[PDB]
Amino acid sequence: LNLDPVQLTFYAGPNGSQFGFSLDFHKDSHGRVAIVVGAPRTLGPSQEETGGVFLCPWRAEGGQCPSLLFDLRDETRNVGSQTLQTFKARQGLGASVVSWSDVIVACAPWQHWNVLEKTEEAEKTPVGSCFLAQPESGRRAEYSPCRGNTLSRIYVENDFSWDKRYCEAGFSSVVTQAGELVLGAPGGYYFLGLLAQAPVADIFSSYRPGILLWHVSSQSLSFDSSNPEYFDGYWGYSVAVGEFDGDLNTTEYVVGAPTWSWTLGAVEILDSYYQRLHRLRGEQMASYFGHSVAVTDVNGDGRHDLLVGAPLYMESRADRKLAEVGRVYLFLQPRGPHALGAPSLLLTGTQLYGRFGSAIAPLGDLDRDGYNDIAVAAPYGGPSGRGQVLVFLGQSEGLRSRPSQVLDSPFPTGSAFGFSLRGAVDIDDNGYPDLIVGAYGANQVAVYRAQPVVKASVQLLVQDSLNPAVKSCVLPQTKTPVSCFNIQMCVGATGHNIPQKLSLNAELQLDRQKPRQGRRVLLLGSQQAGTTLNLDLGGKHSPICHTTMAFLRDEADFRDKLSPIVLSLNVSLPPTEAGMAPAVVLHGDTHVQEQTRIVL
Amino acid sequence: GPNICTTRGVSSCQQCLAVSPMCAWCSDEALPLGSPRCDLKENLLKDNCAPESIEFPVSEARVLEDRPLSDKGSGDSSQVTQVSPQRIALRLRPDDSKNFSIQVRQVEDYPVDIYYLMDLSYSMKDDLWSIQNLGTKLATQMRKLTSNLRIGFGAFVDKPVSPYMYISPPEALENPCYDMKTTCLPMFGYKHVLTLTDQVTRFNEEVKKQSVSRNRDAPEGGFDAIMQATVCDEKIGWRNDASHLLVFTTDAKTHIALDGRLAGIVQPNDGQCHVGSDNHYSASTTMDYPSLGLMTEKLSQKNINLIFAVTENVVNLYQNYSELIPGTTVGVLSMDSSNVLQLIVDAYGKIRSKVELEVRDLPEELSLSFNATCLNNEVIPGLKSCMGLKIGDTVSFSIEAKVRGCPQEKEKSFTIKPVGFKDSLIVQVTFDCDCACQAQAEPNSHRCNNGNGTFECGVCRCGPGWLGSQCECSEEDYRPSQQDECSPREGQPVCSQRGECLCGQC
Ligand SMILES: *[C@@H]1O[C@H](CO)[C@@H](O[C@@H]2O[C@H](CO)[C@@H](O[C@@H]3O[C@H](CO)[C@@H](O)[C@H](O)[C@@H]3O)[C@H](O)[C@H]2NC(C)=O)[C@H](O)[C@H]1NC(C)=O
Ligand SMILES: *[C@@H]1O[C@H](CO)[C@@H](O[C@@H]2O[C@H](CO)[C@@H](O[C@@H]3O[C@H](CO)[C@@H](O)[C@H](O)[C@@H]3O)[C@H](O)[C@H]2NC(C)=O)[C@H](O)[C@H]1NC(C)=O
Ligand SMILES: *[C@@H]1O[C@H](CO)[C@@H](O)[C@H](O)[C@H]1NC(C)=O
Ligand SMILES: *[C@@H]1O[C@H](CO)[C@@H](O)[C@H](O)[C@H]1NC(C)=O
Ligand SMILES: [Ca+2]
Ligand SMILES: [Ca+2]
Ligand SMILES: [Ca+2]
Ligand SMILES: [Ca+2]
Ligand SMILES: [Ca+2]
Ligand SMILES: [Ca+2]
Ligand SMILES: [Mg+2]
Repeated sequence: LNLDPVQLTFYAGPNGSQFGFSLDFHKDSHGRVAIVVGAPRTLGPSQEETGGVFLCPWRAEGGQCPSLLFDLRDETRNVGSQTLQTFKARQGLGASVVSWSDVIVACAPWQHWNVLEKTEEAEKTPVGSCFLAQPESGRRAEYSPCRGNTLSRIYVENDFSWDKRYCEAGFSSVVTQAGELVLGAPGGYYFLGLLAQAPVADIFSSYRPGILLWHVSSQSLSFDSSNPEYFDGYWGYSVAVGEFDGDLNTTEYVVGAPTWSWTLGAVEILDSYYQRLHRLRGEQMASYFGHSVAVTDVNGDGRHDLLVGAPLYMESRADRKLAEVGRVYLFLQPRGPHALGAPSLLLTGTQLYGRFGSAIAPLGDLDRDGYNDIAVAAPYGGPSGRGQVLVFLGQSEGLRSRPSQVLDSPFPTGSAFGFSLRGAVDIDDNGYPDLIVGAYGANQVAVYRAQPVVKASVQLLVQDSLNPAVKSCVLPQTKTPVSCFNIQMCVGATGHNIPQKLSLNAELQLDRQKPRQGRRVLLLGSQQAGTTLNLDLGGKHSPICHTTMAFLRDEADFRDKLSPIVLSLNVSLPPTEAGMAPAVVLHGDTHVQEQTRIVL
Repeated sequence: GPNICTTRGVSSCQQCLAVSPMCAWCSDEALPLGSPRCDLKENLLKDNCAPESIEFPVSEARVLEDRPLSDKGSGDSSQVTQVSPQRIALRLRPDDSKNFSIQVRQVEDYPVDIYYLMDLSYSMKDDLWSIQNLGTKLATQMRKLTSNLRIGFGAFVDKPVSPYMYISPPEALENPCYDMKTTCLPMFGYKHVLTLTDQVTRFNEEVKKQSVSRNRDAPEGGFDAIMQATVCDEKIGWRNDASHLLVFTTDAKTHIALDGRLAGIVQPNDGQCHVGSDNHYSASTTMDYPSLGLMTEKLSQKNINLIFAVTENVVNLYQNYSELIPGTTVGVLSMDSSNVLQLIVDAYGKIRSKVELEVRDLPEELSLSFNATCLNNEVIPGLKSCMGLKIGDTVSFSIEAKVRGCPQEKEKSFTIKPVGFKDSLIVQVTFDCDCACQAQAEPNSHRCNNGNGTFECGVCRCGPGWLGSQCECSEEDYRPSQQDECSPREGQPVCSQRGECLCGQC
């Protein structure tokens, strides 16, 4: 609703680097907000697509960004008889970037690792690794919870029990408020799905450079399961945190398993000990229910609500009956702790193969109406199939079924505009949260700024002299005593950070149903039913008032006296759209109908 | 007089026919009052307003190409007709619906194209041994069902990329099954082995030179193979005048779209042909798996009936996939695929036992209704598919095309086609929302304030200034009327002080 689509800031990374795959807001100690953008295909020192992370300072014009340097060299340490090895080529450094406090966590889910021991080996498998970094102090640390020195032979004898070799940890990352980094490892436990959590403070204090295999003493990992429903479930594709069980001393994790129970998909909510509290089964097979998850309180009841994306959901159009559009499921948390049930809203995409629901970003209170808002993206949606981001506003009963705004891709086709979304952070400090959209196909990131919202207040006070029988008030040109009445109009503009230059135009209307020739009521200044006034409400908290003088014709003049007199007041922003973009969004009763009638 | 035709205004001929089909318009110069020149046809005729000038378009559905249904498809496959009529001309006036019929018959000796898409994973090493003589045995069994059979072979394991493929030590790339002390082939995404050929002995020769590979995860990249076998017509060798059977044999799960992110692949499948001159899927490591919707679209586009020849452990999974993909059936494959020959014959009979209609390029303002009529005379309404048929049956589907409002293109065409068949009914829609009087298109003439309004279809359509019967108001038309007709000539004020100047009349 507020996101300005004309004044866009374009941050560009190197070409063919997928700059914009993952993005997040970073706040310095000074409070300045910067954008950390993941570019998981940035060329390394040896012309290999290792990966990279860019820390973009906030500028109105945007442009190139400095690169947050990480260690991109393969490591080999001989500890005991074994030989630990890390392979960072094509590791995708930047496929998941999350910022907490002064720490930026950039993950490389596809970093390989092997343990050579004489002839035997542990197999070069994408264990996955995440690089933690403090840009203001230069402290670098790593967190690879799925590295192990167990040789392959042992896994075969154990039927691949606790096989964390294919974890791809960092696929999805999130940091809780207390500071616990929760990494998602969909390939853990032989592609069953894994979740690893460790405090950020303990990762930094335990990381020793040069040591490739180490254990963080305070970390905790999920449990392997023998239930066939979990097999190949990719449990950890998307991870989110929130409060879903009452007391706030414990945080709850929301894990997306898009292929749970034979590609059905599921989203499970668990406590800090990975004990499942509630599971939300998918609706359609191969719909990828759980590809994206988001936790935010949309209906403003104080209780977090869960949003699940199913980008490949196929709807029944009654003409094709299977159209791959995508769907987003909204679950409102009830009074009871374990009471989540059927989805409260089903937001379905409209463009074929648009992958609606591929990214859900809680925007906070975008319009500051008292209810939080979300933004769903279709990376290949829109009429031209170039990408769309749809903004949905919260309300008392959930979300609006209808998007309040649609953001079209400013980038060419195939840019995947909307693959990465991030909001609820005021990057320009204008009082309204903004949104950053990542298009890794074009290697660019678009920043959408939320302009202020003005709540209009129209009150037209008209004297009840609508009867013409008084015949007392006179006209300036000719006495002609007629029952004229004064027209006192007041307009009020309310809203946070409203500019002082706001000059609304109030369009008065008298006897609107009657034509201009048949206007029964006219002013005493111009004798024209209705007028336009450019009131300058900007900078004035008071509901600026002003009275005007209007007169009615004689009794015999209007043979259709019985007809009611329709008075209308319409207010709208000034026609300055060509000169500059609309600095505000007028919201509320723009037009009011003060309908009266002639009695005497 | 009665009916909305009279009550809903007059304006021009465009407005009154656009209300409801029954409404008629008189364009010739006749009684100024009486009929609002917008009533029904018989009311307008009652007022004698038709000097062969009554305008009343009627929705019609006339056929253009109506070759009769063929009885046997053995000879002259280019002249085998399975749908009649083949092309009709449909005229629809606004908010009107016309019904038409389409007979679909599946001929007996129609050519069959069977492409064997085999999962060459390690668990199907024994399956490859039971296929060595499938080509000879398939020709004998298909002999009684067709006189022109073509068979081909293709293989798939998965995307040759970690974590799907073992990458260590270097000897595990040229022999992925080194550690069970065996020799395998390097992992491949999809290799096209044999082009569809009638010489069934080539199938036996080409299938005994195949070898299995070894991947790591349970799911296999099979939907990638289905996409490439579907969209590579010139490579696989599909025939336009033949039934297209895609036998998809596997024993494990399948990778779907967005599962390629595990290997670092995010680029969606574009549905193009990426098989090169080396008969290998060259974009297997750079492009994501296809989704169900994209895979379904290409199957319908290429008229391919997909057969799931899956083992018992995944029969329920692929039975649920088949419910989302029209024209597909699932058979229970053996652990060594020893009954795949009987599976193909049963699936072909099962596939041909159901006729399902499919509409393409349908305008967004058109709504279709199908009343299926299967064997005997069961007119089951609301159904566009008949089930329980056999080879040689002749089903019929009454279709009703209704148009919301009136599209401005006035010329659209859509096609109604049975699933898996090239033959289709081409419907040409010709919307009729204008009259013959508008062809004259009379500009501002002397009858409308001496050149202040168009005299088309009798009623003078004219700008907001000059309104009224004779487009001469020059003001609003209500208080000033059009020609102060309220005051008859002179000496008579507002109709002798009875009717004032209102509604542009005395
Ligand atoms: C293919 O799809 C079918 C559904 O169309 C799957 O079967 C269904 O599986 C669910 C559990 O995942 C069953 O739900 C349970 O049913 C019992 C009995 O009604 C009920 O008491 C439980 O509360 C729960 O709802 C469901 O009944 C079952 N449907 C049928 C018809 O058996 C099937 O598993 C899928 N096959 C796959 C994914 O391979
Ligand atoms: C599919 O079959 C249905 C049912 O036969 C068709 O609709 C029905 O068509 C009949 C014949 O036009 C309609 O009959 C007439 O109904 C009016 C009242 O609505 C009555 O005054 C007439 O005397 C006559 O009985 C019938 O109403 C209608 N039913 C409905 C619910 O619309 C339908 O047209 C067929 N579709 C196709 C594609 O042929
Ligand atoms: C949460 O922890 C605080 C620590 O100050 C404690 O006072 C409070 O009682 C705790 N709430 C619980 C355990 O529900
Ligand atoms: C339309 O339906 C009516 C009533 O069943 C039938 O008489 C008529 O022949 C049908 N028209 C076509 C073209 O099917
Ligand atoms: Ca809690
Ligand atoms: Ca809530
Ligand atoms: Ca809001
Ligand atoms: Ca802002
Ligand atoms: Ca087997
Ligand atoms: Ca596999
Ligand atoms: Mg297998």
